[PDB]
Formats: sequence, C-alpha cells, structure tokens
Amino acid sequence: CCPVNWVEHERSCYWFSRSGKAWADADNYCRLEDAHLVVVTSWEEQKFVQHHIGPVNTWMGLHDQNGPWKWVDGTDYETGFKNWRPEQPDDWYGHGLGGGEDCAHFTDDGRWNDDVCQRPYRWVCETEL
Ligand SMILES: Nc1nc2c(ncn2[C@@H]2O[C@H](CO)[C@@H](O)[C@H]2O)c(=O)[nH]1
Ligand SMILES: [Ca+2]
Ligand SMILES: [Ca+2]
Ligand SMILES: [Ca+2]
Ligand SMILES: [Ca+2]
Repeated sequence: CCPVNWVEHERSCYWFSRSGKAWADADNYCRLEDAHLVVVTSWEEQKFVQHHIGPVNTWMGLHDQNGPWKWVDGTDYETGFKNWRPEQPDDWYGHGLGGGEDCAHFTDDGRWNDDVCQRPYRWVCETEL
C-alpha cells in the first residue's frame, strides 16, 4: 500500500531523496507527502535505512531546535533507539555558522551526528502503513 517509488519495510513506507535540502525544507517536503522525516526505532530499521542511503550524510526526523531531543512524530527520544557516533551529539559551535548543531543525520557509516540544520543533505521520508 506504499505509493509508487516508495520502499515497503516492516509496516512502513520509505522514500529516499536523491537531492539535498536544509532540514526544515526536508521536514516540510515529508509532511506534504502525508509523511515525516524517518524515525528510527530499532537496529533492524537502522540497517534497512543504511542499505538504501549508502555512505552519504542524510537527515532524519530527530532534532533539538527548541530544547531537548525530539523525534518529529512524538516518539520518545529518552527511551528510544539511539545510534550516535562516539562523542556525538556535541552541539558544536566551532563551524562558525551561528548556533550549535540541532539536527540529526546519518553519517557515511550509519552512525548519527548532530549538525547545522541549514546544511543541504539528502533525506528520507517515512509513512506508516
Ligand atoms: N570539536 C570539534 N569537533 C569537530 C571539528 N570538526 C568536526 N567536528 C565534529 O564532527 C562532526 C561532523 O562529522 C561535527 O558536527 C562536529 O561534531 C573540529 O574542528 N572540532
Ligand atoms: Ca520508523
Ligand atoms: Ca543542539
Ligand atoms: Ca556534532
Ligand atoms: Ca554544507
């Protein structure tokens, strides 16, 4: 029951961009497809997403723009799956672009990093069947 060009996996439909957008734009894009930026809640889901994105920085539906870490669909961050890269998240200001780092993305090895929301990265949308 996924739309055409979406990939079905464990009761979810995924769409993998082949272009980049700033996090807020990627967020708006997913919402307009009645979907959200991918919410990763298991090791199995992480591996599935990694397979399709490859070694490329890719936005996910996890951010801390208004304070504590939140998943875009309300999934609790504290008791949920996490796959941060060691020493991440670090809310780095050293990039000199203003602010810390408020948006999460999969890195080239799949592990997560918090980065500057304005960066154009590829993204993944997810909808639940
Ligand atoms: N402290 C520090 N972290 C860095 C530096 N360059 C990159 N990073 C980190 O590496 C991430 C990119 O993979 C950034 O979001 C930061 O967390 C640097 O010069 N200093
Ligand atoms: Ca999910
Ligand atoms: Ca932050
Ligand atoms: Ca970081
Ligand atoms: Ca950039």
